Amino acid sequence: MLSLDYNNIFIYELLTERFSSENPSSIDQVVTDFDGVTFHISTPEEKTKILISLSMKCYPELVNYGTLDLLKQIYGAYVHEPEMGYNFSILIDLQQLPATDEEKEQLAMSISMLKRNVLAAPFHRAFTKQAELADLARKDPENAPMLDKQATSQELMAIHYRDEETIVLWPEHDRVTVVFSTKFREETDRIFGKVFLQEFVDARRRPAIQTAPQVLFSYDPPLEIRDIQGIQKGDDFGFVTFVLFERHFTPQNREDCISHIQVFRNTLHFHIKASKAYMHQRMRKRVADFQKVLNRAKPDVELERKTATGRSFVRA
Amino acid sequence: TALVCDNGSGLVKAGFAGDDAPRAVFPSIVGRPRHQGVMVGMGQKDSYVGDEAQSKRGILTLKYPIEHGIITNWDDMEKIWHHTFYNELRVAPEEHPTLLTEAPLNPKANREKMTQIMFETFNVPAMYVAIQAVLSLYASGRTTGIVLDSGDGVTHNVPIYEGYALPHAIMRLDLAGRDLTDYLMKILTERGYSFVTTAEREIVRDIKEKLCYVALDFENEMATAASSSSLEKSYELPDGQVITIGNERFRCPETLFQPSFIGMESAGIHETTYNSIMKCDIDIRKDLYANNVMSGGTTMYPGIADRMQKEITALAPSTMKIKIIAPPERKYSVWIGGSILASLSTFQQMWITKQEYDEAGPSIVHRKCF
Ligand SMILES: Nc1ncnc2c1ncn2[C@@H]1O[C@H](COP(=O)(O)OP(=O)(O)O)[C@@H](O)[C@H]1O
Ligand SMILES: [Mg+2]
Repeated sequence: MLSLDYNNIFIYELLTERFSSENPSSIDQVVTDFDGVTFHISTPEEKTKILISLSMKCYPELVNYGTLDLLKQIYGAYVHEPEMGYNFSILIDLQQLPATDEEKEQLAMSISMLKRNVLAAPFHRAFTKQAELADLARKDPENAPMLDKQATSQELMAIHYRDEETIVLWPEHDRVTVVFSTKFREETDRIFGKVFLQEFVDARRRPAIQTAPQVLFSYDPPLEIRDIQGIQKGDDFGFVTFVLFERHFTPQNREDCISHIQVFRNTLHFHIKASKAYMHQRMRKRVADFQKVLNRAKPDVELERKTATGRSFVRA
Repeated sequence: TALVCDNGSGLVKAGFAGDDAPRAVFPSIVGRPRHQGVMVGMGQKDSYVGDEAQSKRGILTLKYPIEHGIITNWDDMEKIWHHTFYNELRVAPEEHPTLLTEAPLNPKANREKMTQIMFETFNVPAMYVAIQAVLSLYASGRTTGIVLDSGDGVTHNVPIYEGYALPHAIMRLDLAGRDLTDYLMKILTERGYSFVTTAEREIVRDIKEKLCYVALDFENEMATAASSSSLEKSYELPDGQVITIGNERFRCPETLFQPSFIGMESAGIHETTYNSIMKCDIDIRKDLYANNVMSGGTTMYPGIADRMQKEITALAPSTMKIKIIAPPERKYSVWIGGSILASLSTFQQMWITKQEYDEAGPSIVHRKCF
């Protein structure tokens, strides 16, 4: 794969099966995800009713940024009391499904998309508040610099979403900026990750992708994040900044932009792994070139004729 | 009525005397098509002027017939004045007297040919040609001040006290919006954005007008741009491809404060206003420091009145207050001052009359314009 899926593939396939199934069997399935996230899928009272529950170490921060309001808006009547050891939960009853295969499919998709929906609330808070600041700056363009300066501190979201990544973001009247305070702790991934983070920033300087968010990189923090608690300028973090401008979160594009920015460091981590398989095929191709330099030391002798199983042959 | 025309190096402002704003504002441009032309009957035209040249610019060589405040192509200026009266303002110049407008320390022949074309081509009943910056005093309701005027072609300073100008203290600087547009093309190239044609010159002029501003402290904004995420701005080109710029937004206008950015050996606009005040008589300087008028479109950058108030209070003594008079209307204040002067009830003896020209030739202008 060149790109990661945004949704949990197991939850999508399992719900696409059970929403079609003539005879649902029971399930009891803990399922891992990226960034230390985990799901429990089960039928805890009837084979008819599936409980899907999410566990996520940053969920208490995400609730401060309007997450429960967005999850109630997305999942509606299916929202359920949290399961013990899990932060959020949804109950789907297999006799209560939508009347069409296409509504069933987009519900199986919506429930598989749950990790990126819980994590989308700080981005929707930034996009909707940028629209307020945009309207105020359109009212008085000479007051806008002070609105942007106060929103840079009063409307900043930080999410410590895993112990080696902090995502920091804020609205200003024409943009959302998001900074990945980013690190690789495994030493070969830190070495290959320096090449990946360098070529990522240099790619944005080429003519072909000027349509993309502005990207910046350093390894001290961007000025407006230097005093956010848990950011630290000597602690081997690099800081990838994306400036999303109004064109990157236009109404036709908000949800794809959110899905795609959250998976940034996951695509980089995955491709640092997949680059090793590429280097290994690059290596064994020129092991096969060096074979031909040793084969010229073999003196030329005809081998006896052999059948496909290696048994000796007696003709010609 | 009289008519008021401000013959801008970049932008014509034209209208009736006694109106509160120009009727016509349009590019001081003539466009000639540079490609072959292949569809007969489809309304091809041999040259284009103003907004029509600006609108069709992709197939055109655009030329400005005024540069550094002097007319360098008189044939194209006859086209711009013809377009001004007949196409844009909808008037016969045969029956309306015209206030024209001119920069200080121009060539004498610029004044002469400008009066000659008005009488011998446009047949005007009478005309005048006012110094561009003393009109900007009239617009502000004021008889004392030093005015910085910076349009597209020139920056100039005139000190005036109780309605009397100090002509030895007048000084001119061949650096304004044109040179800032050329330097923005120069420094957009280092982000990878090559703009080369005289049509792309107008795209960079629009990037300058939309994105540029002046730093209150240049080295502090250069340090802020080293963590650039707040100063980066995107702009979309006519083709829908985009550029993103950071320190180019304030490095461009800083050429007004540091002309050495374009290799020019001259004082910046702050030091040139101070040098013009210090050329004046000692007891008038207090009232000029208090009355620094800003005018013309190159004074429209965000932050420029604050940067000017700062950098003059750093040159001047602390014993008197300095304030910058930068109205929101200041793009048109030269034309507004001409609308006042051409309607003002004691000005009607000061016109150069057609018979008064016919008696003397175009040298008549020097003995009554200034
Ligand atoms: N908002 C602005 N910000 C910066 N530069 C401006 C702005 N508006 C206009 N300009 C500059 O001012 C020039 C026109 O100013 P103007 O006073 O009309 O000059 P001129 O009379 O000499 O033609 C433009 O061509 C451009 O360089
Ligand atoms: Mg001008």
